Amino acid sequence: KIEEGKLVIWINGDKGYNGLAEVGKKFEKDTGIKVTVEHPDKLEEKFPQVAATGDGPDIIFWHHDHFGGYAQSGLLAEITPDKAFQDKLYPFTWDAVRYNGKLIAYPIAVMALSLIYNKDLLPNPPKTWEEIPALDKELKAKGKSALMFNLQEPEFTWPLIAADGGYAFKYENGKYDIKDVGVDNAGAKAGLTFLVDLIKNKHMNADTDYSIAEAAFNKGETAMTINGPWAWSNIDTSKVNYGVTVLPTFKGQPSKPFVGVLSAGINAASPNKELAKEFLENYLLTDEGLEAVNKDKPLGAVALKSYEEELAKDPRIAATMENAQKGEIMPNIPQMSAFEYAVRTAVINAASGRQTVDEALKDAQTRITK
Repeated sequence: KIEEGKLVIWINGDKGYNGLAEVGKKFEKDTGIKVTVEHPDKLEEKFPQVAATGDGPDIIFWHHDHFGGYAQSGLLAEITPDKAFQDKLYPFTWDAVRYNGKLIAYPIAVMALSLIYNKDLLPNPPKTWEEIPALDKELKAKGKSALMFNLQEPEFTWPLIAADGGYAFKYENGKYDIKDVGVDNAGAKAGLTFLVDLIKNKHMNADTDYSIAEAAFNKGETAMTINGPWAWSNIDTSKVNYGVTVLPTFKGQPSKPFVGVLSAGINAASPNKELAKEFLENYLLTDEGLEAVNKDKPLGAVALKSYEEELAKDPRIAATMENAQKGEIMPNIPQMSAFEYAVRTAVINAASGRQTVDEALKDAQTRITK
């Protein structure tokens, strides 16, 4: 069993744990309650094992894409933030922490791909995908390419595919319809066709992966790339004069990247559910709380409006949130793994020529709906 009278928190060591501990001292100072933070290896794997025997931490911090499986095994307690507290965070973040209609976690930070460009090569990045082909011809006359990004993982191409209508699973009334998949509709085919055309016209090469794109970009060979916050440090050291901005639109509609939400859940077996709620709502999810974490280590875009507005003075963090607000929340249901294999394959086959956009997406849809 979990000891009553105190709080034990688990969070990955790459996050600001000393910060959370700092909020913990504040909490103890205030209430006299002890708060201890631990960061075990493979904690996201350990949690379901120890929580299943009625043990583990009171609170667990991790990307929401793992909370669906946790809730599915009843490993998380239903949280009870009232309407006023909920209105303190961007509305879209709450959709990432709902399990079959029930809120099962507090969103903390938001992640999503943005458009990264070389300010020297491109003082004014393109507002649309449509204008990239001609921009590439212009730049190639100077021995540079317009854009390069990972074409081997679905996360990087989906923003364009979803712009005109593609989606993973229909989400309405707080829930997903596992039977409504939009992988082979006109919107998706339009986006993939445009991606394929770029390749066909030699603006991009179907073989470009993550390593190749970063190399080209950090080396000043290509004017733009698509990647998340986790890639910035590597660019900082390349000394490239880079900027981060909203993704290009397609057919007048915003690209829609998948959004990841760092969340804090309460162990279903925790006898300290009330202390956890007090800690999370009134200590961590405040400007002072988040300020303590961020300082120890960067949080990036946060879900708390008031503090997000402060961090947003950094155009890169503001861009992450803009792209996230226009993005598609990453579904946490089990079928999402089928979508990721099916779509990775379709994109690679359409890109290589092994399949037409029509056939590749037709087979993916069928695969995901089975």
